[PDB]
Amino acid sequence: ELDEQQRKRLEAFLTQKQKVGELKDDDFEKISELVVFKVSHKPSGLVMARKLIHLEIKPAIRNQIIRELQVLHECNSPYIVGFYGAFYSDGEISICMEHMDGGSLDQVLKKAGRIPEQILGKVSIAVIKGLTYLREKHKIMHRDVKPSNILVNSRGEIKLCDFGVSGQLIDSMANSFVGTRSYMSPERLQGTHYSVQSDIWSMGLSLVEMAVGRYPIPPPDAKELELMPMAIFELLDYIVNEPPPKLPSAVFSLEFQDFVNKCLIKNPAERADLKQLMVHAFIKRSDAEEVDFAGWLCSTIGL
Amino acid sequence: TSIFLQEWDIPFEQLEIGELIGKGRFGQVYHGRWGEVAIRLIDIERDNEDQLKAFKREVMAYRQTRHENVVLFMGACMSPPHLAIITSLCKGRTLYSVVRDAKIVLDVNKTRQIAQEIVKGMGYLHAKGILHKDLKSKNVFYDNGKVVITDFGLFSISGVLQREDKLRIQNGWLCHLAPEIIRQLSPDTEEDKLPFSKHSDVFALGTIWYELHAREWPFKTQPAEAIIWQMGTGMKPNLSQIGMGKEISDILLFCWAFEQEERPTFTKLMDMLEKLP
Ligand SMILES: Cc1c(=O)n(C)c(Nc2ccc(I)cc2F)c2c(=O)n(C3CC3)c(=O)n(-c3cccc(NC(=O)CCOCCOCCNC(=O)CCC4=[N+]5C(=Cc6ccc(-c7ccc[nH]7)n6[B-]5(F)F)C=C4)c3)c12
Ligand SMILES: Nc1ncnc2c1ncn2[C@@H]1O[C@H](COP(=O)(O)OP(=O)(O)NP(=O)(O)O)[C@@H](O)[C@H]1O
Ligand SMILES: Nc1ncnc2c1ncn2[C@@H]1O[C@H](COP(=O)(O)OP(=O)(O)NP(=O)(O)O)[C@@H](O)[C@H]1O
Repeated sequence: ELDEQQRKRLEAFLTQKQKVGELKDDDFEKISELVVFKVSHKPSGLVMARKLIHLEIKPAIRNQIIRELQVLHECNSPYIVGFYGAFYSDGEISICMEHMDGGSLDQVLKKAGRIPEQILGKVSIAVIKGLTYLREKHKIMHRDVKPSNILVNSRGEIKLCDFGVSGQLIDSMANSFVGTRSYMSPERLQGTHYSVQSDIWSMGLSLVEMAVGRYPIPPPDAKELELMPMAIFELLDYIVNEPPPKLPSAVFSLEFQDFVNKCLIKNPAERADLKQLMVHAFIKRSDAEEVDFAGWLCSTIGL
Repeated sequence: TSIFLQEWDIPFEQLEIGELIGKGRFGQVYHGRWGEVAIRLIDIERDNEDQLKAFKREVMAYRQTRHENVVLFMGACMSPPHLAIITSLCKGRTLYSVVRDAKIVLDVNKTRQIAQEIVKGMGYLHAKGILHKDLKSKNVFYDNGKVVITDFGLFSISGVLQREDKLRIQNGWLCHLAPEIIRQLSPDTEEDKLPFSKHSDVFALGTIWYELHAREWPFKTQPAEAIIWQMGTGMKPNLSQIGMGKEISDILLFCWAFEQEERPTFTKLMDMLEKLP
C-alpha cells in the first residue's frame, strides 16, 4: 500500500499547489473545450482543468458548499486526480483540478475499438485501490463510477474523479441528465440501503463495456458478437430483473470473466467487496505483469 | 400567420414591460402594466409553421376560460419570431415557497382547503377540455386564502427538454409524472407527444397533496434514475411516517393509483376531500 516512484510524483504535486495560493475568474485563460475546460493559469505556469457547475442559490449555501469541497485538499493519492481549489464566480462554482492529457477511458474507447484484457487488468487495480483509499481514509464512497470519470495520461497513471464529497452540492444541483447507458446498481435503483458495493458493480459494468466495445445492456444477439430504440424505464427494469451481463466465454481468460461476474452479482452482500477483489487471481496475475501503459496509450491515441 | 392583440376582448391601448419577475425554463416572465399584469415572452424559430399553428390552437382555447381559481388569460400577440402571453399578475407567493417557509402553519384543515381550490380550478379546465400537463406547486399561487392555478397547457408548446443522447430532467418533475408517462421517457421524447390525460393531471395533484403534508416533494433523497424505476413499477410513499391518519393517506392511494382508470375525476376528488375531519 505504498511505492516510492509514486512517492516522488505526489511530493512533486504538493509543491505545485504552494505556487497557486488563491483563485478567481480573471486568473484563467481558456485553451480548449473538453462542462469542463482545459485552461491556462497565468499566476502559475500550471495547465489545469476547470469544471464549471451552474448553481443559483443564496450565499449561506454557496459557502457551505465551498467548505465541503475543501476536503479534497486533504485527500491525495496516485489513484485520485489532484485538487487545487474551489471558488465561486458569476453564478457558477468552479473546481480546478489536475489536467490529464489522455482523457477519460470512454473517449479512448471511442477511438480504439476495444481495450485489450492486459490493460484492463491494470486499471482495475487503479480503481480497486482508488476506492479502497477513500473508504478507509475518508469514509466516503464514490457514488458515480463510470468510464467518463476514469482518467489517463502519457505518464501512465490512472485515477478516479468526480466523486461524492459534498452532500449539499448534491442537493444544490438543480437538474440531472439521464440517457441510454446507466451504471447504477440494482440496489440503488430500488431505493434500498447501499455502500461501496454500488461502486464495485459500476466498475464491473464499466469493465465489460470497455472489453467488448459496446455498452452491454441489452445484450447483443449472436449476429453482432460474431462480427466483433428503447425507453429509459425498460433499460432500468432490465438491469433489476434480468440476469446481469457477462463476458464472452471464448476470448477472455477465466480469471477475468470471473472477476466481472463477481462484481456483477445482484445481491450486494454476495458481491465481492473491496479487498476480496484485492486478492482475486485476476488482479494478482495483472499486478505482476509488465505492461507499458503509456506506450499503448500514446500509440493508439496519437500523442 | 399572425395574432394581433386587438383580437381580444380585453381592451388594450398600451402595454408596458417592467423588471424580470423570476428565472424560468420557458421564455421570460416580466412585470407589466395595462392595472398590473404578467408578460411571458417566448422565442420560436422564424419559419416553423407547424409548431406555430399548433400554438394558435392552444390560445384560442384559453380565450374562453374564466374561473376564479384559474389565472386570467388576458391576451397573446404572435408576430414571429417573438411571441407573448399575457395573464394577470399574481400578488403573493407560490405554493412552493409557502410550503417551504418554516414561519407558516399548514394545519390539516387548511391543507384540505388549499387542495379543494386547486381541484375546483382543475375541474373547470377539464370541463372545457383543457389538460394542464404541468400541475405543480410552483405553478399554483396562494395569498391569504385565494388560490390560483397558472401555466396550464404551456408544456405542449414548451420545449423544456430540448445534450446528446441525454434527457435533461429537472428536480421535481418526475415525481408529478404518472407511470404511463414515466415508462415512456426517452432521450427522444417530445412534450407534444407525451400521453398526457385527465388522469395524468390527477396524478400530479396527488403529488401536491403529498407535498402539502410532508412539506417536501416525494423521492427527495433518491437519484433520478432511481425515481424512474421505482415509479414505473408502482412504488409510492405514504404519510404514516409523520403521523397522518388513514383518510389523509387514502387520498394518495386513489390519486397515485397505477392503472389510470382507477384514478378519480376532479369532481369525485372534490367529494372525497369534503369528508375529512
Ligand atoms: C457529489 C459531487 C461532488 O461532490 N463533487 C465535488 C463533484 N465534482 C468533483 C469532485 C471531485 C473531483 I477530483 C473533481 C470534481 F469536479 C461532482 C461532480 O463533478 N459531478 C459531475 C460532473 C457533473 C457529479 O455528478 N457529482 C455528483 C456525484 C455523485 C452523486 C451525485 N448525485 C446523487 O447521488 C443524487 C442522489 O442523491 C443522493 C443523496 O445522498 C446524500 C448523502 N446521504 C447519505 O449518504 C446517507 C446514508 C446513510 N448512512 C447512515 C448511517 C451511517 C453510519 C455510518 C455511515 C457512513 C458511511 C460512510 C461514512 N459513514 N452512515 B451513512 F452511510 F452516512 C444511514 C443512512 C452528483 C459530484
Ligand atoms: N480532468 C479532466 N481532464 C480532461 N478531460 C476531462 C477531465 N474531467 C473531465 N474531462 C472530460 O470532460 C467531459 C465531461 O466530463 P464530466 O464533467 O465528468 O461529464 P460526463 O463525463 O459527460 N458525465 P459526469 O462526470 O457525471 O458529468 C468528458 O469528455 C471527460 O472525459
Ligand atoms: N402570473 C404570475 N404572477 C406572478 N409571478 C408569476 C406568474 N407566472 C409566473 N410567475 C413567476 O415567474 C417566474 C417564471 O415562471 P415559470 O417560468 O412558470 O417558472 P416556474 O413555473 O416557477 N419553474 P419552471 O416551469 O420549472 O421553470 C417564477 O418566479 C414564477 O413564480
